[PDB]
Amino acid sequence: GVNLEAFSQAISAIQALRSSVSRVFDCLKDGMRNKETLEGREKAFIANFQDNLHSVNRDLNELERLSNLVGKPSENHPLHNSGLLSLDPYSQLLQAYKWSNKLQYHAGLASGLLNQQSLKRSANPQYVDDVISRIDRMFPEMSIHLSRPNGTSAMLLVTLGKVLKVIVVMRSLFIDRTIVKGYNTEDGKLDIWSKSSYQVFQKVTDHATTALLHYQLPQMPDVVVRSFMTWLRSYIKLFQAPCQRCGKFLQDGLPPTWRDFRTLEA
Amino acid sequence: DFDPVQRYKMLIPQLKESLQTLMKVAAQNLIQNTNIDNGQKSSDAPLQRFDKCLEEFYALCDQLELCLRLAHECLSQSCDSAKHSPTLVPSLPYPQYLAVIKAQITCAKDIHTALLDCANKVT
Amino acid sequence: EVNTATLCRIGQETVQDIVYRTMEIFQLLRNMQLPNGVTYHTGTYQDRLTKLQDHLRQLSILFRKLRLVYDKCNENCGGMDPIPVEQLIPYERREIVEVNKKLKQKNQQLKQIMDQLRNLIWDINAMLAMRN
Amino acid sequence: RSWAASIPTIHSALNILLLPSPTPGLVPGLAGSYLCSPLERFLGSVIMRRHLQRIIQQETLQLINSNEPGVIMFKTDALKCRVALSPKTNQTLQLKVTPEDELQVLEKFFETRVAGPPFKANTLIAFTKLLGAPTHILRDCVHIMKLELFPDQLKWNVQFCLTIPPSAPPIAPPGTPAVVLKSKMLFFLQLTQKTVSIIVPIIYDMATQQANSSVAAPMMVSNILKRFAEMRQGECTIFAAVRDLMAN
Repeated sequence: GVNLEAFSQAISAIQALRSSVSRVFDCLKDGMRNKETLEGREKAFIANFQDNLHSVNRDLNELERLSNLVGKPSENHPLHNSGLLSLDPYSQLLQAYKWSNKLQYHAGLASGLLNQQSLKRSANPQYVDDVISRIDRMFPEMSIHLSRPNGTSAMLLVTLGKVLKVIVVMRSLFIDRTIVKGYNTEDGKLDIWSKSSYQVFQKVTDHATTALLHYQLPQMPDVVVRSFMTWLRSYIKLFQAPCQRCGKFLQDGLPPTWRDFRTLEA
Repeated sequence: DFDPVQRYKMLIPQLKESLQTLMKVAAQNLIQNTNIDNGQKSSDAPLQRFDKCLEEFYALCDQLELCLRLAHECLSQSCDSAKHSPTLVPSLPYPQYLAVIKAQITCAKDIHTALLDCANKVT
Repeated sequence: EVNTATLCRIGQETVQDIVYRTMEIFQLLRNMQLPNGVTYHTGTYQDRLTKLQDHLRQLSILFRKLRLVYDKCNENCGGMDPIPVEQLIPYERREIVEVNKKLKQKNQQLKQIMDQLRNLIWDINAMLAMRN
Repeated sequence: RSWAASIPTIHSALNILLLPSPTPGLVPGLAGSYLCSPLERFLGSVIMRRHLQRIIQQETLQLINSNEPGVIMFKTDALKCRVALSPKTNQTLQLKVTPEDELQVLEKFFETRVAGPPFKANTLIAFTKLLGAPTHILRDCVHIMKLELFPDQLKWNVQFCLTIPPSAPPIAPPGTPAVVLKSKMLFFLQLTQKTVSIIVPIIYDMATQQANSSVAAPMMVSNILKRFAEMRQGECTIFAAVRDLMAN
């Protein structure tokens, strides 16, 4: 429901229109303080009209208009007002909603800025792994599956849009030893280790290994595998290469910083 | 029964035209005042009050602001209800929903009291 | 039984743990959704409630120990109180050194033992490479 | 004058008129649940006044004008349904011709608790329904004495006058039953709630209520109606004993 942001923007716009009206009528209530060469400050008056032209910005709200026109009479809210009149203590529900949203955003910002850790070091479960894999499989166009043909370690494969499927061996976490193979795969009777490529997919595997060694966290493997899955899914397009042309080399793929760009650019 | 979007759509052109009219009458009052003060009397005609113009402008502005704020509040209420409760109303048993809301309120109050005792122990 | 340098190191580790526990309590508060959301009615709810209760009790004990070690460091100012070597930073022990040498020798022996063990482990991994 | 003009306040007295407190002036202590604000109380009172005057002049009989607007002229003789000096006191003891004695004060306090903190305008339609002296002289008196007069689950007071109230489970919700001066008198006396809650269907077949819990409550109601010698009026005290004990 991003229309709330649009309505807040419209409120800010109309408040700015009122403020600009007040400001221009106040400026008209004063003359040239000290010009001594030309009363060019009257041009600021015209500039004030530009702020009044910002009223047309409120007309932009007509594009954001038609945000809500439905039934759903306030979404299951009325309990005491439209219900038991004696049930007056209702608003506690809305208070709790606001409290929870505030706590959520507060803790989110706190965790986001707490990246500057201060802990030096630490000095003085296959079912869980399969469950984490299945939970990560919950994203669209990211059909993954595992079989564990050899060993107690995890053998996971991912196929997003093309025949560029990737295999990643895990040890219940921090899945290292990545191998991407475009257009064949599981030869013999299980996953293979051919690692054949077109001198570019091998580079992609190198990038994946670099990320795995880079996105390795000291604990909490959930966030680790989540960042891993997002980093891999970011390859769904492979069609744009900023900071250079589209043919800087054999192929231009390296989104390590949440944005794809031309390869060989570190 | 008018809608917030409908009232906004019918108020915006009234607001614009009232702004135009008040600015025109303000310019007329200004040129009349200057002609009577700076130069000789030429605008031998009574002007307007000029106060009702911007007064009603600000009135319609306040009306628009508060109705848009009410609409925003309604959307926020719907969003928070959908987030804190599943969409089920006559489907869900109403007394069960009331009990679930009461338990949610009690749980939030307990979390708040725990954090408050934590802060007090920090003191 | 002075253990003063170890006490200062323990205080540093304790404030580091306080910071890490602050990070942890924030990371566990951010994922505290509505009670009757889907299924976490009271089980995981009360579970994390008790978890944060233990968190705050441990943090209070840690603050107690921090106050105690700070008071101990303050009262430790006995003899050579000024000690201006802070701004003047530069620009028997035999028995302890011998015990350290013997410990390092035993550590080198155990290191060779671990080297043999990991060689055998790599060999076993090689065998498994031959597996079907 | 008939209009305010820039009245000043000096100090935290503004916070006194603010800071919604559950103390409605004298605070009789008989009721009071929500923290009402003095400004909110004033505004709710005056808007209830305007609405009730509009409805009085709309359908029913009205009264002449005076300093404080009073259109509370009852059937025979009574007028106390408004708190004129709401910040000072709700002082209105007009008259009475039949207990509907102390029963007039009971009905007045009931209307006050119905208005109270204006969570809605249901109090308007509720007081509007208060137009039939029969079946509401002693029966309504007992209903008021049980509502908020500290009587002896355990007969929990339950009443409602909402527009399609979703609180009670919908079984056969009619259009708007307020009062019917006919054979099949429609009179939604109040709601029904004990410890859970249920609807309370009632249709006085005066030549009363002639209409899970809904599997046993209406059966017991009809059985008590057949044996109508339980201790004119439809069900004044028998309904209370049913809602206290038979509601199990």
